[PDB]
Amino acid sequence: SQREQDIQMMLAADVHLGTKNCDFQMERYVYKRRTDGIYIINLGKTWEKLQMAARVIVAIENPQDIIVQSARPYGQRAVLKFAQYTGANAIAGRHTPGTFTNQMQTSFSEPRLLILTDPRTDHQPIKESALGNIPTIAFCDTDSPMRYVDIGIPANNKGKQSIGCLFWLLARMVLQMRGTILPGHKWEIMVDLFF
Amino acid sequence: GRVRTKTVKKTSRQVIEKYYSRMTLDFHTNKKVLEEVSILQSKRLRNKVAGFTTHLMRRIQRGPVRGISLKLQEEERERRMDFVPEKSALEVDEIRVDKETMDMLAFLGMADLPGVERA
Amino acid sequence: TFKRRNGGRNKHGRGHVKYIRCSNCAKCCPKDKAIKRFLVRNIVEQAAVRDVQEACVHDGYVLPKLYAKVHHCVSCAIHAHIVRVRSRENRRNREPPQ
Amino acid sequence: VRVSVLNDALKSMYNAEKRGKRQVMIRPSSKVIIKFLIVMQKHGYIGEFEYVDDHRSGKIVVELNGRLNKCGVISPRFDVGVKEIEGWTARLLPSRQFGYIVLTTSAGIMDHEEARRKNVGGKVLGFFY
Amino acid sequence: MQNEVGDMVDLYVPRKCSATNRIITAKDHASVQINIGHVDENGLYDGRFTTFALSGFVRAQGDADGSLDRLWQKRKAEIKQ
Amino acid sequence: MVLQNDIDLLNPPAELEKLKHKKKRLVQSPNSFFMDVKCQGCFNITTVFSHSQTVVVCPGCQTVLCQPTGGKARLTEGCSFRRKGD
RNA sequence: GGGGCUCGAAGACGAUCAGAUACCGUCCUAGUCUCAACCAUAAACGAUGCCGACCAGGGAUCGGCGGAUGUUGCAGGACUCCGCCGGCACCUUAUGAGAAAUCAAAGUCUUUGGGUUCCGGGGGGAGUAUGGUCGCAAGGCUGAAACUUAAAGGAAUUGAC
Ligand SMILES: [K+]
Ligand SMILES: [Mg+2]
Ligand SMILES: [Mg+2]
Ligand SMILES: [Mg+2]
Ligand SMILES: [Mg+2]
Ligand SMILES: [Mg+2]
Ligand SMILES: [Mg+2]
Repeated sequence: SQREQDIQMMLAADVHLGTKNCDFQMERYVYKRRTDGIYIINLGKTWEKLQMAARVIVAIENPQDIIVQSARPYGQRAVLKFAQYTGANAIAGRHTPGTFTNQMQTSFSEPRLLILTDPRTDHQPIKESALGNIPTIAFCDTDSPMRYVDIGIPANNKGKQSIGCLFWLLARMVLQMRGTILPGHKWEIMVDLFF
Repeated sequence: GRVRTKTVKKTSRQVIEKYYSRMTLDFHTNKKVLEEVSILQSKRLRNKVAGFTTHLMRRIQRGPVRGISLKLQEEERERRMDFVPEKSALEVDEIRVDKETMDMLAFLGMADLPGVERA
Repeated sequence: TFKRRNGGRNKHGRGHVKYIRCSNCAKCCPKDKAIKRFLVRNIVEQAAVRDVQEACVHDGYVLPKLYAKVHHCVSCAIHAHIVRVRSRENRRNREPPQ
Repeated sequence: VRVSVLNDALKSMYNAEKRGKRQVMIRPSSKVIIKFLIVMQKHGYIGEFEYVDDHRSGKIVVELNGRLNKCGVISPRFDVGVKEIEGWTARLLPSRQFGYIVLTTSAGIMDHEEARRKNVGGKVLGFFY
Repeated sequence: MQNEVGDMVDLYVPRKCSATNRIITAKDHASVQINIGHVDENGLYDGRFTTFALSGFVRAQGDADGSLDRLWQKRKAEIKQ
Repeated sequence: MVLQNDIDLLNPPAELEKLKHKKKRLVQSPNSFFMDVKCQGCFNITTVFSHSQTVVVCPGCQTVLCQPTGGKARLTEGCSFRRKGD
């Protein structure tokens, strides 16, 4: 939709809050810091960063080899959907090592794209995707390494509202780009927020 | 000692996974069902399996465990899709904006958003 | 083979540091190298405090503390279980226990 | 102390090039540095570069295009005639197909192929390929 | 590269990273390739895309995201957005 | 802040060089200035250096203006400060 | 020359021990302290010469300075936040190096060249012989050869203890 609605929604979802510090990356994404030390990461850049991520992910027309991963047990609900709204697969919680490199493993599945809730939590799939030419997209926050993730959306991954609202917004614009959502409104009222 | 071999643990888990419909709480009913729903050679191995299954029914009658699956709450689906309120949890008015975020909305954003607040 | 980055002591930016004497064997050890502890204890322990409470003339007498900074050489500290031998990866862990 | 500003310039440029930087800063500047950079740019190994006047010694901001593998000075500036160029080519260069040696001949600062063209010799400044 | 006839002599021509221009080795398993699709004025994916390649070095550095973002901002100008 | 790959060394931001060391700026510039200190009374035209080192006086009562310190000269509370520039 | 508390090479005695000129006890001499002169060595160690440039991030700390800030039984001082220069260090990670331990320098090295001083050439003989030279002496600086030998050594690995 219009950027104003999404911006005000992530303002409602408190996606602009940062942490006490930042790494030497993401200063291209922060706006400044509050007197308490928190960061106010500029949602404006986040909007078209996730928009370009959406442009990236509707480009392969075979959504089967798109695993969404979430090691933290707080955004599992959001990753549970976004896998039947689109055709992507989604592994939640535990990621057995070898699923991207061990071709004798029962869960061997090499993707064309990886979507990750937070580079800090599930770093193991990042390091394993480094051995298979797997492009990676993650919702990095401040204090999150850029070590191998290739497209990083500057959002919050520690909030009930941030995750969920952000995932739904991404999926909404992806379906819009695919053409299924002809100009209209939301039919996916917030369900991914934690119980 | 009284710890259970991986074979009896596994077979108890499988029989509960595929035959939770009729199997009951009493040990003797569990063994008289096991003797025909599966082929166990040693009678005392069958007794161990039946007692273990009874113990896990005691475990599960209070809540779900990490072992079994199918009908994936314990017996019936549709647990969380029903948690959809008639109004979204995300409000749009007077939405949690502070001084530095006000300075942001003075930046590229629109300072006259519907949810702007002086907090 | 260098077991430790700091050499087992805490010297940087200086050349000399006066020694102390181990409280058990009276062996001269550099002040920064010696294992130093600060122990603070009641003069009388729990089995004794009960019997000294009523024996005290007035109830307003708070029981006195005692404070002692003790220094141990490496040999005495290891033999007295003040500091144990740790694994190679846990050696770098400088976090105090609890 | 700073005994050869050309070495500092070339080393900083090479270090920035290895790290994938798109711009590099060189301080202090000098005419010989400018001539070396001009030769490198003419042969198509770097791009734009601008000299900034700080009223004392000047700086250079150079734009990299990723085409430069190595570049470095030779110290001390040995004297080479026209007949010795081949030998130095066999030492400082990967292969006879490409690469360049920079000479400060009395006709100016040039590469070794141009020196052979003009049949002139001189001292060796550095090399780049 | 080029023979005196004027024909190819090497087996293949490699890819080079779109950020640092250094080439991509046949055994570079951290090197990736992203196709960014384009949309129409309404916002419909039209089936054409712009292709970028990133070598393992730039990825392992952690500058892959910044380099790709800069490349996209620069490239979208010619082909609109 | 990936690295200088996003910024331009030729045209760096105009505020980041307000904080770097004076020698380390793109072009070296002084951090000081000259100010015409105005006393409470008349004789308000005296010009003093910001990082002054001598205890200047005034023709009227010698009206001690500034004390030299490790940095900017300590102007008195009674003396008003305004700056002159190029 | 003075001083001479304590401690304590040498020495004596007790104890242990197959033996104990040692470890354990006690008494102690030179010494330990100081003044005027000599010596010139240490695991004198960061086992890492000095000067210069560049190349990742982070927080803490010491000295100085610039700015903001709002409290002190009191402009300034104490405290909080940001930044710059200089220093002692520390943490994470190589895309670097290395035989490795490990190192943000021990990196920018067969894609080898910024300047300069000292210094090594398998292990012993040996820092020995002799000469020279400084010192009251103990000793210091410089410093071989005959002969002998196939290993000596560094880092890490698995066992055994
Ligand atoms: K110690
Ligand atoms: Mg040892
Ligand atoms: Mg010092
Ligand atoms: Mg010393
Ligand atoms: Mg010596
Ligand atoms: Mg300070
Ligand atoms: Mg030898």
